[PDB]
Amino acid sequence: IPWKVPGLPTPIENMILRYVKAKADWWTNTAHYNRERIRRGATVDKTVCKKNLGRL
Amino acid sequence: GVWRNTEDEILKAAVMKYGKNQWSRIASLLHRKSAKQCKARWYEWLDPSIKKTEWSREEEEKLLHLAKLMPTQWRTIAPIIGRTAAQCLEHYEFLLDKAAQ
Amino acid sequence: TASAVVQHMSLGVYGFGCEDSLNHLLNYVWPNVFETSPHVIQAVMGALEGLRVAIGPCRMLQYCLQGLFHPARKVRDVYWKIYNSIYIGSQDALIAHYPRIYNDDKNTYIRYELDYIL
Amino acid sequence: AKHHPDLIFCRKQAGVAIGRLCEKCDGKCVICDSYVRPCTLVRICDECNYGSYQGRCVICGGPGVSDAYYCKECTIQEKDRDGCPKIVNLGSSKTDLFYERKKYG
RNA sequence: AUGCCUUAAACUUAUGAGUAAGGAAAAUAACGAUUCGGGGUGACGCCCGAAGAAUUUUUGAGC
RNA sequence: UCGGCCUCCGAAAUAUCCUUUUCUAGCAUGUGUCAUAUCCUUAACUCAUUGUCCCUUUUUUUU
RNA sequence: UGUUGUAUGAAAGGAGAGAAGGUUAGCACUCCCCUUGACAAGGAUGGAAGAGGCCGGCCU
Ligand SMILES: [K+]
Ligand SMILES: [K+]
Ligand SMILES: [Mg+2]
Ligand SMILES: [Mg+2]
Ligand SMILES: [Mg+2]
Ligand SMILES: [Mg+2]
Ligand SMILES: [Zn+2]
Ligand SMILES: [Zn+2]
Ligand SMILES: [Zn+2]
Repeated sequence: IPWKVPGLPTPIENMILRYVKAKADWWTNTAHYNRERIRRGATVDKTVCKKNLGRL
Repeated sequence: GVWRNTEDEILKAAVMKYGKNQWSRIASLLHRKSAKQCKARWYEWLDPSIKKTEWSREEEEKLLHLAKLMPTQWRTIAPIIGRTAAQCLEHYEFLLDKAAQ
Repeated sequence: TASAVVQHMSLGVYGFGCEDSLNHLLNYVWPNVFETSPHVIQAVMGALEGLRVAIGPCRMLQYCLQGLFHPARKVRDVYWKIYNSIYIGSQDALIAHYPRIYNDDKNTYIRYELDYIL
Repeated sequence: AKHHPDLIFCRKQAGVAIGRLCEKCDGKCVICDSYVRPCTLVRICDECNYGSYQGRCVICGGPGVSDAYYCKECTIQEKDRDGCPKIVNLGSSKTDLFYERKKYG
């Protein structure tokens, strides 16, 4: 959903876009290698399969 | 099943308080309505941005042109005209009947 | 529901001298005789039939009297169907309680025997 | 019954037959339909205990299992003196229930 | 009235079949065709039928 | 020619806290109306039933 | 030539176990502990608080 906040100062908005992009990379890489572990059989935990399905 | 008067009133007020991402909280207020039916009723009919006015001449011309363009695709068409897809659909059929006479 | 309470409370205290409460409650029950809904209308009639056996046929006839010959059929038939209930339940006791109607030109209406003096 | 305006009492001259009530109707008053304070025994007219009907329920018509009484309030109002209190017509409610179950079942 | 995880839940927000009878709103249909007769009603409601040129001024009695 | 895997314990489930005694542990100090939905309500309202419909064809169990 | 130097558990009597509809899952931030050989894991997600300004109160 596109995020815009109309009043917000641009130092603050630049900082927020910076850190949201960092969290997005951490999230997406974790999705990437937990899928590999699920496919190879390395995980046996069912909650990590549920979380990966949700992220995917 | 069908929407009473008082149910629509509850649904408008509850969306005004709880917003548009909590349909499970809104379904708890109504009788025998699920969350999906509440959402569908809101976007179909009860949303204030839905315009229930008469059709302008411009809006009709865009309707006839876009219905020629992408036939039967009313969800794609409908935000370009700014009516609900059901509204767009029945008004198209109205004009087609009218041109038959 | 209050008329149902009056019906049942009326028949319980029969013979015990509680007639002032019951007559007081008749003053509230009685304007509801012009209701038209059947459930309410049969609860009111039940209350009056209970009250006839607790405060007597004389009071109940004194309530009906003025509307038995009233100009409107609406007031009249409701009043007549209260009278019939009093008449069926207590036909004999009403002999002492009827009013005095005067004689007109060709018919005599005074019950002269009761007017006898010893 | 008092709950059904279309039901109709027999009201003929009651006789020496004692009216009875089926298990469903046990303990209630035939006129005003109450559960409390039984005052007098119910008598039914000759025709209403004719033949096979001898001993059926007064109020509904099922196999009778105990004697029927009038309550105290119907005695004081002398409702016990109006006649045979046997109900002579099934009415709309009983008939509708039959066709509804039969449609379904 | 605290941040996060798969909106935390890939959990649920149930309530049978009928009988008889009421109350309240939403919605919706009309406004002045006058009087007379008949229907109806306590009374109305309501209903059925019927129908700027002429004596004191500016369109002349003047010739 | 031969070829021989393992064996079990507790926790994440029946809370927690306060008051008075009991047991023990550990300490520390001291020059209105027509025509339509709906909502609310009323009546100890009911939860199927088996009770000869035998009527009908020129139709009738044979010494 | 005494006394408040404290705590645990139990019994009896009371209170009752997070989630802006119901039923619940958890992981933490601070400081208060308990089980534990713990740099692990549990103890209801262990329990308890959590916006700003002025002097428990007042204002947004
Ligand atoms: K913690
Ligand atoms: K929990
Ligand atoms: Mg746990
Ligand atoms: Mg855990
Ligand atoms: Mg923990
Ligand atoms: Mg738990
Ligand atoms: Zn019975
Ligand atoms: Zn009775
Ligand atoms: Zn009979």
